[PDB]
Amino acid sequence: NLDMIKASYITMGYDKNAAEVGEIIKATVKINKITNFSGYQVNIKYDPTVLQAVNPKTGVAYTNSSLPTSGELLVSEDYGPIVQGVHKISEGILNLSRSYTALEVYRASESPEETGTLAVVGFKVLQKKATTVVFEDSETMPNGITGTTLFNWYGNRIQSGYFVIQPGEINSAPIATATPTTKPTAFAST
Repeated sequence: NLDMIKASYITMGYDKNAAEVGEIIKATVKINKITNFSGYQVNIKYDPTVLQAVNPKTGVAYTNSSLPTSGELLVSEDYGPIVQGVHKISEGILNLSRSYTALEVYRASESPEETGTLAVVGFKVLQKKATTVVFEDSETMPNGITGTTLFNWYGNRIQSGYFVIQPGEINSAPIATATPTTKPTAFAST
């Protein structure tokens, strides 16, 4: 199956791949086996005219300085995680970064965090239309691997050994052939 694999990687999961206007999909970022991982930065693209980015708890729409919702990793108090977001929501662009900060302490623990969610962002369907959400490079992340930078408990960019898996698509996947056959059009004239 999809995600029935053994590699190292970052991806984004959806809570559901179909949604009606006004409802919200939970977009979760998660990594798989990233050795001695300790922090992330990512950059994401969506159709702003088709999706509105909101908090998944509060349903309040993001400001282009909004914090992502935390996943399982990078939320241990011991190691001093610190987070921040910076976006151009006008342009359907999001940049998020969270990282432990007491790395020596982290290293002492001799138990690294390598698999599991990282951040959670919510998208309110404006329009019932095929869109995609993708990690994509930015000028502000020259060293980025497809929108994505990752670190380890030394403070060193992990620049080899994993790849980036785009989340897929949202809504319309017609492809079918059922039975809706009448002519009930409205609409106006005179």
